[PDB]
Amino acid sequence: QYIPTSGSVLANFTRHEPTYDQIALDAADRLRNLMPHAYPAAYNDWGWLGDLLDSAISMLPGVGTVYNIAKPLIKPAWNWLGNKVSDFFGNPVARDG
Amino acid sequence: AVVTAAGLAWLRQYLNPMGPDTTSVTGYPDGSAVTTCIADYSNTFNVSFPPREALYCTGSSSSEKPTLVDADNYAKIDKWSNYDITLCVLALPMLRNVVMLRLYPHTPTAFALTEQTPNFPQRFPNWSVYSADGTRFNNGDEPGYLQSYVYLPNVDKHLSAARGYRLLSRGITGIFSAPALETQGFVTACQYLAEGSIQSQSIKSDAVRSVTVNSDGTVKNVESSSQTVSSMPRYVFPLDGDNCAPSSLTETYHQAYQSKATDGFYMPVLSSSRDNPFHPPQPRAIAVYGSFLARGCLDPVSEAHEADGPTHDIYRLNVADDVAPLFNTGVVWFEGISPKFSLKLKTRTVLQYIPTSGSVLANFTRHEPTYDQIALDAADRLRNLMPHAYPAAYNDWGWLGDLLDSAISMLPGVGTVYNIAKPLIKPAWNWLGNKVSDFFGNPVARDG
Amino acid sequence: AVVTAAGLAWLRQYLNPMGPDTTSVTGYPDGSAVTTCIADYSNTFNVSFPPREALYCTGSSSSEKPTLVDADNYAKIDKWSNYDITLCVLALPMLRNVVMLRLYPHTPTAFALTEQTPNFPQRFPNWSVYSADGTRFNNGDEPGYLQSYVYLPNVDKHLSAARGYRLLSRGITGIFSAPALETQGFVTACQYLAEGSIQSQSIKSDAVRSVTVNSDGTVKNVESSSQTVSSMPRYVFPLDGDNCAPSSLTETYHQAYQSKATDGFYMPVLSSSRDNPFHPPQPRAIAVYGSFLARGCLDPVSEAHEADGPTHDIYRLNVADDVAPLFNTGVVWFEGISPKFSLKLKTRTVLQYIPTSGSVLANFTRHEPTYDQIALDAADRLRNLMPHAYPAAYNDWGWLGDLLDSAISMLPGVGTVYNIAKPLIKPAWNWLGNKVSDFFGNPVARDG
Amino acid sequence: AVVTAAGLAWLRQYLNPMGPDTTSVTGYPDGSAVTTCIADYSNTFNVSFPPREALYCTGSSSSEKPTLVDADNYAKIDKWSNYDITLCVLALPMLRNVVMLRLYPHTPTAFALTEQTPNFPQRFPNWSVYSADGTRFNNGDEPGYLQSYVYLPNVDKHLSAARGYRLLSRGITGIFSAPALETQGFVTACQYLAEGSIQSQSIKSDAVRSVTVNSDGTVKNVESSSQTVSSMPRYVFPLDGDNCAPSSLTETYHQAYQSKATDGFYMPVLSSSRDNPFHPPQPRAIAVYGSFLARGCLDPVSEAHEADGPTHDIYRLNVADDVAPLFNTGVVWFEGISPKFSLKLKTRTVLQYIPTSGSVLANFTRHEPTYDQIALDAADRLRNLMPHAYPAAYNDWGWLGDLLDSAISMLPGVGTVYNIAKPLIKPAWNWLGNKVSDFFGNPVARDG
Repeated sequence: QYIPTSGSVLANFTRHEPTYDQIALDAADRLRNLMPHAYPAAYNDWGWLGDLLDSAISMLPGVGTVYNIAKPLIKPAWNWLGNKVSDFFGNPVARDG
Repeated sequence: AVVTAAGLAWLRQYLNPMGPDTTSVTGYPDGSAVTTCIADYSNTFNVSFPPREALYCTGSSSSEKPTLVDADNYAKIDKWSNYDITLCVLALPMLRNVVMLRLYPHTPTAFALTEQTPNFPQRFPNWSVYSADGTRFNNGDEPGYLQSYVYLPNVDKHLSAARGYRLLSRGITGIFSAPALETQGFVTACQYLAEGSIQSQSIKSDAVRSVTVNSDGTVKNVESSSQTVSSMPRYVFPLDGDNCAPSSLTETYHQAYQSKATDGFYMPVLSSSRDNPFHPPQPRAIAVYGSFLARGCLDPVSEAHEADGPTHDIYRLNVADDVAPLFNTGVVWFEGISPKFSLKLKTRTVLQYIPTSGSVLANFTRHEPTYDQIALDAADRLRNLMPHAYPAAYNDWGWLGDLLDSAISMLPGVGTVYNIAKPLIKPAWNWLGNKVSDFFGNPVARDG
Repeated sequence: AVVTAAGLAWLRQYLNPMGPDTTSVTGYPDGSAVTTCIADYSNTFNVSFPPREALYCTGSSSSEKPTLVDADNYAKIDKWSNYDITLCVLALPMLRNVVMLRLYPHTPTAFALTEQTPNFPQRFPNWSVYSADGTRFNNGDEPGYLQSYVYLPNVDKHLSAARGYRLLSRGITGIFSAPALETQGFVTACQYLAEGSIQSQSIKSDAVRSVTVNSDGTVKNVESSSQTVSSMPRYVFPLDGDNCAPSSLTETYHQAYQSKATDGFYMPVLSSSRDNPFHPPQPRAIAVYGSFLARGCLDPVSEAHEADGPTHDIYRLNVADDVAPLFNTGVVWFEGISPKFSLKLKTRTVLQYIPTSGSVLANFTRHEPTYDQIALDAADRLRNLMPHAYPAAYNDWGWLGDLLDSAISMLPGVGTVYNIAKPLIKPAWNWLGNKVSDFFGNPVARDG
Repeated sequence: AVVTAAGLAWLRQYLNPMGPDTTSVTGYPDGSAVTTCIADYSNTFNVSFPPREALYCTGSSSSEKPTLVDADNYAKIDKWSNYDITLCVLALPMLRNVVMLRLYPHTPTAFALTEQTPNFPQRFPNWSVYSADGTRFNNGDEPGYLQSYVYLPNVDKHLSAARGYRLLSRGITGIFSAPALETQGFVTACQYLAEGSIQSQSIKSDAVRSVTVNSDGTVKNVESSSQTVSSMPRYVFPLDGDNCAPSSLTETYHQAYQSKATDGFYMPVLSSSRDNPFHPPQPRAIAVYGSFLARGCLDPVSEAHEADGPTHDIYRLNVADDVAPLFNTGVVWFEGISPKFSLKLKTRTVLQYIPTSGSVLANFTRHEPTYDQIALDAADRLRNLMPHAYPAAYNDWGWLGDLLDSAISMLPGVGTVYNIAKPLIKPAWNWLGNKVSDFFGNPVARDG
């Protein structure tokens, strides 16, 4: 993100929509220590992300919770070498690439 | 079956480019499925009667020598400054050179152009003088008018680094001011489609017919090159110069805007087509169609006179640009205004790009292509209803958005979910007599 | 959601220009919101075998000397008058010069044109002779056919004083008569879109390669101007001349009209597009595309032979006009008719103008711009169903208006309020065998 | 209110030309009411690294002497064969010359073309060599790449004997094979509209300015023919050569296809317009727009420098053809593939003709003109959703026909009888990582 200076090129491409979300920041801070450092090159578009990992980590911050229980979170096993890979919720990850 | 938020936002920014509500830019709702970068250029210029240092000659004086400043012929232009003047602004669909300004001692009968290509056309802060007899001006002639181009350099820089472009919307605002007790004058504005095209004019090739008397190698070279050929291609605009006088425009177009000069103007330039395809950048020399003089083969003539048939004069502007096709040409006249006027021109041009790889535009990308047929149909329908211009301060129209757009949204086909929104009545945009009624009969009291 | 009265009136006048019901003229239903003047030109001409006083030569005889009358070569044309002749009428979309007439001794294999520009093309009462070998005719050659143009002068006068125009509808009627016991012959008619455009043909520039032997100033001017350049721009029509023979048209187009010569013809020329934008008047020289001879770069060739690639012959008509774009080209043949025939041509051309200020048209103004999307969609849909021509006396079709227009009006989208109007069946326009059925199966007994 | 069988068949053959289900050919659903003949051309070519006997020079060596084979410069091309190569295939909308093949030692930064017209462009089995410095190659230079054209002769023969034509559908399949342990490489494919037009480039006419010193007949012929004129008209394609590198296409277009080289490709070329009118055959020399160098009148300049304004380089291909307007241009790159590769190209081109009388096509006639507005609207809507290419073996898509066509068939307007067919979700065509999901979320396991 940039703050354009006056009369600069960036000034022609402006997003005037500043949003505020404390829950997202807290969730990112919490998830910092859980996410793996890297994945196989073809392992984009993780199924467990977004509404399972983000949700299941979203009630823990404080008690800022409206949905009681989303999904219990289990310790994943990212054993890419032996093909015995399990995601954050125990679902096996068959090699798709 | 209903309009989306993106379609409504595009409709707002296309019909009301300078409206305060329009803050974020949105792309054309056609689902182009390409990486696009939307650029919004807002520019402000303070035009007034130029001083002598900003005036340049267009005649053969500045032939190879660059622009020549006026030399003590400025007395005649001061004589202009004694009386009331006329100020024309012509917004052709050129991307660069958003408008062309012209200053006249008095209202002309037509929008004339010089048959000879002017030398060094000047950009806004500088002007270029043209003679009173409709020819280029050298020092020592009789000045007829001043002409200038309002240039946007960032548009040029970004158009260089783009594989395709398309103009999304354009608006021009004309906030007018003058000293107290000098607020006379009238303002007229009108848009109309002048569909230009790449054309060549018929020129005559110089011939070599020479029955020589050389000693022994007398070739007698009668090489009759007196044939009509085609000049270089140029983008020619069918701008009806002879019918661009303010009175003609007022009589012809019903949606033309008229008011007192102090009201200024606010012209949202509108497209004339329902589709807005991307086009590759291709600058080309611009020219304006004139009128033919010799009838030629318009009457039964010989084979030899077919060449000098009806040939329309082409007025070269000595300016190169790439135009936005199917966009209206705007023209506004300030007649009888004080010579000590001050016009604050504010232009907003928002247009979409397809960035080339490794270019600057690639760092500012909107990966959200939306599709909305209803919005496009509504814009096409509204094209013929909206006024050509408004007073400079008449932004943020109440009747827009959920009354005009809605009440025009069920008519397209029968793609209707809401039975009746609001009956639409013919508005009366009588800005001169203050009896202004909007699209739904609600009176418009002067808020500016 | 329903068609308006103005839309229906425009549909009637566009599909049935010469129908007796159509009395008042209506504009294009698009809500153009401009001051318009609608002009209706009805003209009648009595064509028959010309006398000698109306015949003129086209060859180099009339090069600078004006039109040369035929000198006792008229005996050959009387020899034509001994047997049965053929009469072609070709209605190009040109505004002036509504039709081109041609008289042949016998049916040609194609609609040929001369490679050399004819001298002084003649307007209707006068004809111009062309040789039998497909070249221009000088006195003392073998005459091949006669050609004439049917000119509308009021159209020219009004087009001069107009800022924009658009053709609304055009119809041509061919009431045929002949002496009793001489009513032989057949009539064929067909419309098809020949989308012309402004094009230039590739011509060769004459070069000056001169290794002179001058005393001391021997320039040795080898100025190789043998380059291919572009001729003057002309409006070129892709008229398939080689495929305009009557048999070819009958085989190709299903809606082509055929009948006995005594039935005459009535061709309402139809548009090929759903939109009819205004255009500025711009007369230009007309020409017709031919066929290429040298294949050139259609095969792997050297760089030098790229210039003589596939170059299509362009046949200059030595006639200037402005055309109505997207309007069909009509062509009708009277084959094997008596040489003592008499054709009463009746043309009706109604077209809209935008008057210029202080012009004559400004005194005749229709300030009523209407909008009707349903009518435009219905016309677009009906474009492919209507026959190309009818017998000369078959105006005022019963099935039109509230049966055909209605029964085609619910199909566009679903913009329908009346559930079922009338099922539409495929008509059989077998005018030759008298077994004619209309669009709804109702037989058409001969009323004329 | 519902799609017909003919409309569905046309939609299938237009979206999936090489699908096994498509067996019979169907015409364009517009009810043209003309006699038409539909021709389907299926061709197969086996492209691999050429031997020396198939290589020809393009420089001045083959100026008037026909194609010159390479003379022991083939050692450098063997040096190419030592490492991995790049293979581009460019499918312009030309009817003949279905694709252009190019072989590079390594991936270029752009799709360059030579400023000088090549000599004797070679058709597929033969190639033509171009130098590494972007110029034509003579024997003894440094070879840069090989170029070839894939020619369809039956198309030429049938186009000769046709009054009108229109391209119905076109598909190109690229089955790739290589020796085991040599299956490296990537394949990219992309379509985009490059709307060509008939244009002329501005050339300079050679002048004769000669102040002679002849004895008595000293004409002093200063005939300043140094004017800019227009070259011959050519069909010019705005192909963005500088932005045709694989990475640029991948970044720009969302529907671009990427995969491993072994997957091959299958590109159904799609139209860019909702209408497909017939056009008369008119072969013309093809050329590609380049980029301008001199800014010219893009800046305030003198009258003399208007001539050298922004003039875009035009690259002549020395190939003549008639193009299919409004059809996308396809481009596919095989990067880093083994030099011992083998590409089986399979092209299917189905197009409609209007036979001329007494021609061969007249013996093969389909007298069944159907009309289907829903199919045309559905194709127009689907234009922006379909991927640009698929793996070579991914024909017979399950999701097509009654799921994609149906689920897209109620959206056009409200012309709907079946309430809900199937919700449509955004597919993920991630062929590289094997995580491919169709238009309805159903995974696509690799079946080939």
